Amino acid sequence: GVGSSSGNWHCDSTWLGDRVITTSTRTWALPTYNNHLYKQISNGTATNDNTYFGYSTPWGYFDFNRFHCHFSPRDWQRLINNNWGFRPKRLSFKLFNIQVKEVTKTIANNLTSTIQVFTDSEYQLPYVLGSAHQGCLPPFPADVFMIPQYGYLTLNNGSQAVGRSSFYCLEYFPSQMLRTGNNFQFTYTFEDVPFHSSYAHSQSLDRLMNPLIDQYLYYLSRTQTNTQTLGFSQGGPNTMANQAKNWLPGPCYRQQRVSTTTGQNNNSNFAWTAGTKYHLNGRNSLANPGIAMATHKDDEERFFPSNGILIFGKQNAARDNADYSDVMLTSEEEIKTTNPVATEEYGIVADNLQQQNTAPQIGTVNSQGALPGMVWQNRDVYLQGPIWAKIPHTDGNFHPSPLMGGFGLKHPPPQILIKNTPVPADPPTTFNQSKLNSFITQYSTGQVSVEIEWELQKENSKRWNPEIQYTSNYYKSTSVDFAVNTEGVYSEPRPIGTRYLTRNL
Amino acid sequence: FHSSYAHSQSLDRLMNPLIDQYLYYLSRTQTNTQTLGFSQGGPNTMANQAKNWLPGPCYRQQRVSTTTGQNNNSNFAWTAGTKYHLNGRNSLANPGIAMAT
Amino acid sequence: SPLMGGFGLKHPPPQILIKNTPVPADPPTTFNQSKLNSFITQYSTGQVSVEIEWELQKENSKRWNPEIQYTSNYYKSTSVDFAVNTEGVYSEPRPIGTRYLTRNL
Repeated sequence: GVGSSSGNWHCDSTWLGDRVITTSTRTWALPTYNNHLYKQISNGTATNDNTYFGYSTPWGYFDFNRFHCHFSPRDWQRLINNNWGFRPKRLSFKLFNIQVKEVTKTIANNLTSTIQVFTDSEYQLPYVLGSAHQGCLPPFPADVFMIPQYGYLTLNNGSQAVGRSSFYCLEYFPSQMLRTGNNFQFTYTFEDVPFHSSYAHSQSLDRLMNPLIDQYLYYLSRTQTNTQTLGFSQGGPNTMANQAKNWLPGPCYRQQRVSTTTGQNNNSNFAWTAGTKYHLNGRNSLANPGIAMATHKDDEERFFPSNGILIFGKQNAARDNADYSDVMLTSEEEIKTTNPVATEEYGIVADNLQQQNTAPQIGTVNSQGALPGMVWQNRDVYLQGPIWAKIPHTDGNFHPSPLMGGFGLKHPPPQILIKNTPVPADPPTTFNQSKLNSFITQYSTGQVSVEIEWELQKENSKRWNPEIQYTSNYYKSTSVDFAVNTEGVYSEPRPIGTRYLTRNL
Repeated sequence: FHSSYAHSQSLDRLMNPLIDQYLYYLSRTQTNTQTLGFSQGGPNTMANQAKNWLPGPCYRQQRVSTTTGQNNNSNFAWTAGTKYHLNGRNSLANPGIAMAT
Repeated sequence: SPLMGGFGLKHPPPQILIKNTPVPADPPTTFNQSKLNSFITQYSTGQVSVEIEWELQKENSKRWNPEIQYTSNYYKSTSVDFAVNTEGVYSEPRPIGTRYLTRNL
C-alpha cells in the first residue's frame, strides 16, 4: 500500500553465546545512472598499465562489504577484545519503504513508478564487490548514502575490446519490480569459511623451543680451527638461532621500505618506480597490499611497505595526494611472529659451491614462494576494511584468502543490483521506431536492512597477566572518538584492527 | 573438471571502473623535497588499486619468435632452455607450469 | 523520591523517540561517496494518546468538622479560571497543590 510502511528500522547487535547478530538499516538514494543507458567505457594509451575496456550500466548496486557497515565501534571492541576469531554465517537483506520521486525545481512522488531489484545469485555477472570500492553502507546509521553505479570490465587490448570480451545486459536478468508499497528481501548463507585470526601470537616461530634444555641434534658450528675442520655443537639456550626447527616463516614478496619521517626517505618519486608489482599480460600492477607480511620489525613503527599495507583516509581526506596526516596507515606488526617483515628479505641461501679455492657465496632471498613447513598469518581485518572477496573461479589457487584481508568465498554474498525503471516522457503522436530518449527525471529513495549472523571463537587462554585490549583514550578531548563533531560529521579517527588477544603458536 | 573456458575478465581488472576505492596508496614520495602523498585508487589509476589476488606462479622461459630473423643467431634451444635440476641431471621444464604463451 | 516532587521510578515510562525519516532530494547522476546533505524539507503531524490508570487512596477519616477543599472563587471575574480568554489562550491562574484533606500523624 501507498500509505503503509513496508518495513521497520532494524539497527541492532545481539550477542548470544558464540553468535553475534548485527543488523543495520540505512536510508539510500538511487539516482538514474547513465540516462538509463549502457555505455561502453575505455581507456587507451594513460599508460598501458591503466588501460581498460568495460561497460557502464544504468544499474546501482548495494554494497555492505565493510565491517563498519555492521559493527558499531563499541561492537567491534566487544568482538576484538574477547574473541580469538569470528566468521560470517548467514545474512538477510531487505529493501523497503521505497519512494520513487519525480523532479521537474519541484520534487513530487511518482506513486506508480517502479525500481528493479535482483540478486546475481548464480554469479553470472562480473563481481565488482571485493575491490574495496566506495559506496558501501555508511558506518554511521543516521547517514544517508548514494547507491554506487554498477560497471564492469572485460578483456581489453589497450582501449579496444577483443573477441572474448563479454557484454552483459542486466535487464537480461529476472528482476523484481517494486512500487512504493513493495519490499524486497533475500537470505544468504555463507559457506564454511575459516575463522579470521582475531589474535596475535604470543610466541615467535623461531622461539618455540624450551629455553632451558639443549637439543640432542647437532649443527655445524665451525669449519675452521688455522686449518679446515668440522666442529659440531648442540643447539641450546644460547645458540638459539642455530637450533634445529620444524617450521619456516610464511612467504615473502619484498616491498620497498618507506619512512613516515620523510627526511629519512630517498629524495625521489619512487612510489611507482620502486613499487612492488606483478606483471600480467604486459601490464604492471602494484602488488597492493600484496601477501600478508609484517609491516615492520621491532622498534620500526615509522617504516611501512610502500604498497604493502591498507591505508584508510581520515574524514574529508583528499582523493588525490592526501598528506600523511590525512590518512590512517594500518600495521600488520602482530604477524611478526610468523610472517617475514614486508620490507626485509625472507632469508639467505647459498649461491655457489664452496671449495678450498672458492669462498662460499650467499644469495639474499627477496621473494620466497611456498615451502613445506612454512606457516603464516593472514592480513588483519579492520572495522573500516573489507569483509569478503569472491575467490576467482580458476583451476588453481593457493591459500585463497583475499589479500586486502577478510574471508575468501567461492560463493560470496550475491551482488544486489537496483535500478530506477525508466519512465518515458510523452512520446510523439506519430510512430517513431527509434528508441525513446526522453525520460521523466526520476530518483528513488528507501531503506536497506542487512542482518549478518557471525559465529565467534571464544578465547580459551591460561595466560596469567592481563591481555592487550582495544580501549578508548581516557584523557579529555575536544570530541568523542567515533562520534559526530559539532557539524554532524561522523568520523573514524583510527583504523581499529582485530588482533588484541594472544595465542601461543 | 577441466576448465574448458577462457576468462572474459583479467585478474587486474576485476574492479568497478566507475567507483573509486576507499583505500589509499602511496602516490608520491617527492613534492623538490621528500613528502608522503596518498591517493585513492580509481578508474584512471587502475594499476595502483588495492587488489585481492595475484597471478599464478611463474618459471620464466626464453622467448622464441616464429619469425626466425627476430631470434638470436645462436643455437640456444638447450643452453637457454628453462630447466630443472634433479640428482645432477638437467631436464627441460617442458612444457613446465601453465603460463600464457 | 524526586526532589521536584512526584514518583521515583527505577523503570519509569520509557522515552518515546520520534523522527521524520530523511527523504533525500535528487542525488547527482554521478556517484559521490559523500553523505547526502540535500533533503526534502519535511515535517510530520499527528495525534498522540496517552492513557494512565491511577490508583486512589480513599480518605477514611472520622474528622467531625468540614475539611479544607480546593474550590473555585465564587465571586465574579472577567474570565473563568482554567479556561480560555477572549483570544483563545488557555491559562492556569494558580498552581493547584494536592494536600487539602487531613490525616492524623
